Parts: sequence; structure tokens; C-alpha cells
Amino acid sequence: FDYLHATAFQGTALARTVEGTTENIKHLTRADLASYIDTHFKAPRMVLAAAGGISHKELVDAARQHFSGVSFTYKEDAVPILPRCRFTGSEIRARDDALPVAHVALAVEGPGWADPDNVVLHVANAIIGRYDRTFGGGKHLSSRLAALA
Amino acid sequence: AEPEHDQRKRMGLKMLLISALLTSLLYYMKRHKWSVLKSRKMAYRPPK
Ligand SMILES: CCCCCCCCO[C@@H]1O[C@H](CO)[C@@H](O)[C@H](O)[C@H]1O
Repeated sequence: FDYLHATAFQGTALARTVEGTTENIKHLTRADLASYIDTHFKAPRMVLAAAGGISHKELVDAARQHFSGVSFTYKEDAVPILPRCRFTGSEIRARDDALPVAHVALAVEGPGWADPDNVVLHVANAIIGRYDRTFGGGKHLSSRLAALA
Repeated sequence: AEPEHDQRKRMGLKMLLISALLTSLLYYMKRHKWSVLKSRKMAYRPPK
């Protein structure tokens, strides 16, 4: 999946692994981690969520008390918009005939959270579904592809 | 010795034009497909 992003969004921000490079981890400094928390770990961009046997009100209180952010300028209160990521129809083939099995992933660009179509797309994905060696269903599974599989 | 003469050349004309136009179109299409392989980049990253 990394390689998938790595080439599907090649040249952009999304094309990076979460764990990052080796050179980065070998050299990242106290400063950077600090500055990262400082620049990103900010109130307007956080969300305290909770569920179970709790009082919404008591929760909001505890929050007001310990989540005491101070915002002066407009900068602090603004939620940055990220520079778009370009999708590129391409491929990356990492071969090693010494591995037991092969892995393949194919994809097209998606709409993104906002779009209502995401619903339809998930319905679609349900028609094809998924399968694997231990499904008891077998040759009778409703998913055409699982059958053939 | 060859009555066709005239028609044979009128054809030769049509042949050049279509031939010109067509060789071009197909030269693109050939390059189009092949691009995949022309631009291709490979690297040898043995494990360490
Ligand atoms: C690959 C190149 C194909 C060339 C196709 C040209 C077709 C020839 O065209 C011919 O022209 C003659 C005079 O204009 C007519 O009398 C013929 O009926 C016609 O078939």
C-alpha cells in the first residue's frame, strides 16, 4: 500500500510513508519534534471525543479546565488548507522471485470524504466484497469474484 | 501500350495523400503505446 501511494500520488505529500525515511529518523532533532507539536498539535485542529457512561457537560467542564488554549491573532484560529495532491496513472514493480507469494494493488483516484458518492462506492465495494483461504462459504459465496477465486 | 496510364496516376495521387496521412497517424499510435517502455526507469536495490 505504501508503494501504491508512493506512485499513485507520486511527487506530492501523500506519496510519503507515515514512518518517514531512514535519514530523517536518524537525524530528526529535539527541535523538530518540538516544532512539529507546536505547529500541528493545536486546539482548533483537535477534537476531544468520548463515549460511554459520561456527562457531556462534565466532560466539557474538565476540558475548559485543562485544554486552556490562548488565541490572540487570526493565525492561531485558522485551520490551514493543504496544497492538493496530484494523481498519476502509473506503476511501480518491486520484484523478488524469492518471496512465496505476490501482492498486487490497483486503484483509481477517489472523491474524498466530502462527496456523497462515497456511499455508492462503498455499496459497490460490497457487491465485489472480499475473500480469503479460510472462508467456509466457498464456491457458494455471493461475490462473483470470490466464487471464481 | 497502357490505357490505364491516366487513371494509374490519379490513383498514385490518392495513394500519396492517404499514405502520408496514415503513416503519420500510426507513427503516433506506435509511439503512444511504446512510451510506457520508453520513459521507463529501473533501479537495483539489493538488500543490505
Ligand atoms: C494505403 C493506400 C491506399 C490508397 C487508396 C486509394 C484508393 C484508390 O481509389 C481509386 O481512385 C480511382 C480514380 O480516382 C477510382 O476510379 C477508383 O474507383 C478508386 O477505387
